[PDB]
Amino acid sequence: LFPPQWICCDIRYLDVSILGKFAVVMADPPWDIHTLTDDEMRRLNIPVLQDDGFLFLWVTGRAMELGRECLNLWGYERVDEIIWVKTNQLQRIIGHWLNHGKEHCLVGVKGNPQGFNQGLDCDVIVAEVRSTSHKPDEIYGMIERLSPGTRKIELFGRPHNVQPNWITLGNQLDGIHLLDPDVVARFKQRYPDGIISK
Amino acid sequence: NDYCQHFVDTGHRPQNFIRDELIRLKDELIAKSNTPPMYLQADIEAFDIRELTPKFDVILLEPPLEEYYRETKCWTWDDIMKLEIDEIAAPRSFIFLWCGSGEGLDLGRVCLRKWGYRRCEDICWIKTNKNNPLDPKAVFQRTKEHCLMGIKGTVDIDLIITEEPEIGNIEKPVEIFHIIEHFCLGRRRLHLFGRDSTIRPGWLTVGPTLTNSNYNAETYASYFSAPNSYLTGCTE
Ligand SMILES: CNc1cc(N2CCC[C@@](O)(CNC(=O)c3ccc(CN4CCC(C)CC4)cc3)C2)ncn1
Ligand SMILES: [Mg+2]
Ligand SMILES: [Mg+2]
Ligand SMILES: [Mg+2]
Ligand SMILES: [Mg+2]
Repeated sequence: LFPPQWICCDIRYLDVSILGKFAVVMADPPWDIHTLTDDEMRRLNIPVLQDDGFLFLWVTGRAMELGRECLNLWGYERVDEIIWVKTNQLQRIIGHWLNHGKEHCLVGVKGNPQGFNQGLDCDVIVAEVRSTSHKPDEIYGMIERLSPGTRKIELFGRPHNVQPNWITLGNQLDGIHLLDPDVVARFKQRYPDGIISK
Repeated sequence: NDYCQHFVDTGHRPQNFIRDELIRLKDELIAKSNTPPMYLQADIEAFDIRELTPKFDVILLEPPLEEYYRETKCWTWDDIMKLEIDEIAAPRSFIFLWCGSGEGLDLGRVCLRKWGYRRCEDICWIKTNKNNPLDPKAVFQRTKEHCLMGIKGTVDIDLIITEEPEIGNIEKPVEIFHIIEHFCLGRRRLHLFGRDSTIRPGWLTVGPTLTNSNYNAETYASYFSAPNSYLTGCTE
């Protein structure tokens, strides 16, 4: 359970029913802006992943609107929106009309989550831009304080995103690495030969 | 390092720790081009918006939301969505809609679409708390407000950082006017739900709490009749 787990896969075709239920879902999708088409995004089997809990959905450009669509489509209500203010190592700030100083993360809720620590953190992140397309590590702290110890799943993560209590899905991860006994069982039953295709 | 952990430890919001050519010509040409301030007391709920002519190049829309009075007439998004904004917007024009930080982030986007705009920017007003270290649905402590920019028809960053105003003070940062003005979108600029305290050269202010009016549609239109009809507001 607790240590990092991941699955190299195409999230369009993985049968995520084998993974169980999660208290938090995070997704950093490759939106078709300026890649997954809008219809592929809509059809992701997000709804099987949670009964009660929160989704964190990174958005940019016209995905600020499309991501709201998917959010409601998948059965969530948007109840918050986090912005990461991007700075340099000296704590200064680093889509025509305006230059962009921030990235947006929608926060959706599904069901009636209980036992979460709402209101410990504020809705702003100030953190240094490390690598291009590298999300700030503070989000995992906010998410852990919000729901400590619970199961979490990240979609479209990269190898640097693997964290304890998290399962990371992405098409540039190194193989399959699963340790939760229930997951390992249902993965073997669904994929006896270790291949993920249709 | 981790300013979110630091905010949990001390109560200093992460934005407290943000630090810090010549776009002065723009602002000087704005000033030479600006019309005199015009303003009109009007109960916008009961007011036929079509009497505000000519069509506007820019609309700043600042409805008084209940969330602005937490510990202190409020407009709901129901009221706001029913404004006939499309009837006064020029066929190419821009809107800036203050949406708060709750459901307005969604309902203000429905408004923009209803009035025929597409959202091109999301301007965040990030409020620091250096001088003083929840909604039921909230997951996090809300320390910002959003002003959505919309465009219909065919310099600056999208962040404003200021100290959080005192309780009961509903003013938005005057920085929003510089962002709008720096665009040079045209000279017909309308501020709906402005106040005595927001009246400004280059702008027609309309709101219920204004104590005086000087608006005259013919006088106002004379500011933009030939040869002045298409100036950006950033020329001689
Ligand atoms: C075809 N189906 C796929 C596709 C797929 N991916 C496609 C290939 C890369 C992938 O593997 C790793 N994700 C990224 O690199 C990635 C990185 C950055 C961003 C944008 N961010 C926005 C928010 C900000 C905090 C950070 C910037 C978006 C994605 C994901 N993974 C599984 N199935
Ligand atoms: Mg933009
Ligand atoms: Mg990192
Ligand atoms: Mg924070
Ligand atoms: Mg200026």
